[PDB]
Amino acid sequence: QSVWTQPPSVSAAPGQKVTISCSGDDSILRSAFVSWYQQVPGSAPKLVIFDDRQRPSGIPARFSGSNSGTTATLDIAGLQRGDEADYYCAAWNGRLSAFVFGSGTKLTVLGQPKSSPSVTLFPPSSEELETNKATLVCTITDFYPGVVTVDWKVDGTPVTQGMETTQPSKQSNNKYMASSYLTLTARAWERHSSYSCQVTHEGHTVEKSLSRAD
Amino acid sequence: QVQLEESGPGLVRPSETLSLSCTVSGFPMSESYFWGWIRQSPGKGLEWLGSVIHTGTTYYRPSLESRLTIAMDPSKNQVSLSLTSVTVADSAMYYCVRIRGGSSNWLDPWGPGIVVTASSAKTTPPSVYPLAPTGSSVTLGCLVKGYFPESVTVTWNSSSVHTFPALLQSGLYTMSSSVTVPSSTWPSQTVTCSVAHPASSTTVDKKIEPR
Amino acid sequence: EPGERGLKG
Repeated sequence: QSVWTQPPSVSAAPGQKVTISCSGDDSILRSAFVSWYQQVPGSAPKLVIFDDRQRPSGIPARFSGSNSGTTATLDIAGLQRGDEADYYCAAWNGRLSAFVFGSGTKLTVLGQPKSSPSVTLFPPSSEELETNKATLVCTITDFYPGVVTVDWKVDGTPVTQGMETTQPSKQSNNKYMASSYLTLTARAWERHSSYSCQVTHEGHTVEKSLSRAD
Repeated sequence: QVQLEESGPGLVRPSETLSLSCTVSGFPMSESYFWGWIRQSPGKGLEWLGSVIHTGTTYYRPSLESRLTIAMDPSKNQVSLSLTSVTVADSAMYYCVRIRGGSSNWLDPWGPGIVVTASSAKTTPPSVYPLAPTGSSVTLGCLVKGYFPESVTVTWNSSSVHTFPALLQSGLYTMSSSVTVPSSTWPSQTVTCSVAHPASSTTVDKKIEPR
Repeated sequence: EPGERGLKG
C-alpha cells in the first residue's frame, strides 16, 4: 500500500505498557527494515527505532521494536508523561519502489478519565445562502483522549468530498475540541433533506442529525 | 552536532514552482548517506518526496516524480527541491532529512521544518456568518469563512467559549468560535461575536439571531 | 549497497 496501517489511538496509564502496530499488504514488511519516529506538537519527527529493533543513542531500553513481517510493532513500557506523542512507522516498499510511512498513532498517556465528545450541528445561515453556498458546522467538544474520526452522511450516503475536519486542539480544561465543515452549494441544500455528522471516539460513535424541513 | 536548515518561500502562488533548499552543518554530504525531503500536510501524516546521494543517484515519490527535481551540491553543503505547478494540496510543512540508505532507510536528523502555504489569495478579511439552533443551556457560534492570511481573534459579549483552530480550505482559512450560555439568557440578553483580522486591519461584529 | 535504497538482502 501507499500508507502503512496503524491504529489512530492507543492509550494507557503512566507505568503501563503499550503496543503500536504497523502493517502492509500480506507480509510485505518482512522484506524491509522498519523505522519508527516520535513527533511532539511543535517539533519535527525524532528517530526512536531503526533496523526493526535497534535503539539510537539516548533512547531507553523500555522502548523496543519488532518486525514479524505481517506486522511491525513499537512497544513502549513504563510509560511517562513525555512519551505522549504521535508515532509513525516507516519502511521501503519495493513493489511501489518508494519509501512509505504509516498513518500515525497518537499515544495518549492517560492523565484523566475517558470523556465522550459533545457534538452540536448548526445549519447554514441565510446570509451565507445569499452567496449560493451552504456550510453546516459540526462542533465537537470535551473529548479525551483527543482522537476522533468524523464521518458525514447526506440522505444516508457517506460524503466523499466537500468535508474537512480540524485537527484536535487542547481546551483550557485540558480535554480536546474540534470542528467539522460540510460545504455545499445552496441548490444542494434545498435538494437533500437529511444530514448527519457522526463522531467516533474510542470505538463508540455520537451522531447529530438535522432535517431540512424543520 | 549534525544540523539541517530548510529555506525557501513561505507563500507561493499555484501554478508557480516551489524552490526549497537545505543547508547541512557539522557533517559532509560526501559520506554515504542520502539527503531527502519529507512533507507533512496540516493535521495529517508524513509523505516521502524523494532523496539524492553524492554519486547522483536519485529516488522520487512516484506520484510526484514528473513534477519533482531533487539535487545536491556537496561543495555548498546543500540539497534542493523543485516542484513544478504548485497546487493548493501542496501546502505542508517541508522537512529536510539525512537518510541512511541501502536496506536500512532510517531518517536522522531532521531539519526543524519550513511551512509552505500555496494560495492565490490577496489579503482578504473574513465573512462572518452566525451559528444558531429545547434544553437548559444553549450553544451559539460564529462561522469565520474565507479570510487570508491567519490569524483572527474572536471575542464575545454575552459563559464558556470555544475557539476552534483554523482550516486552510482551497487557499482561504476557515475557523469557528462557539459560546454556551443558559437558555433564559438568550434570546433575552443578546449575544455578539467580534471578529478581528489584523492583517486586513478590519473588525466585524455579528449579533446572533433566533430562526 | 549504501549507494542505493531498497529492500533487505
